[PDB]
Amino acid sequence: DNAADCADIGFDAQLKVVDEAINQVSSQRAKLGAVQNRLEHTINNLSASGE
Amino acid sequence: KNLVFQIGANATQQISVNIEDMGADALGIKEADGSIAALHSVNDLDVTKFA
Repeated sequence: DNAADCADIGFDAQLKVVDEAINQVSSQRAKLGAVQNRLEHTINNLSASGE
Repeated sequence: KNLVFQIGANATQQISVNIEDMGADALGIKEADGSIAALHSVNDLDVTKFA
């Protein structure tokens, strides 16, 4: 019906949804990996301090 | 029915195309004017009118 202009049915809404969706994926993955950093360095302090 | 193309992997990066010919298309007054300007291509007034 349309591919540019209606802002709901016109390729641009859609591709934007895909874009920011994938960026939500990115952001959360960064959070998870940040947690993994904290847990690695955390086990290091635990293991050596505990030692 | 703009025969657009899509190019960019992002939004709006499209092309516009224009395709208009037909056997009923001839001298572009605005359109098929009358017996002339489209329909000498179709009806070909050279029957005996041209005599």
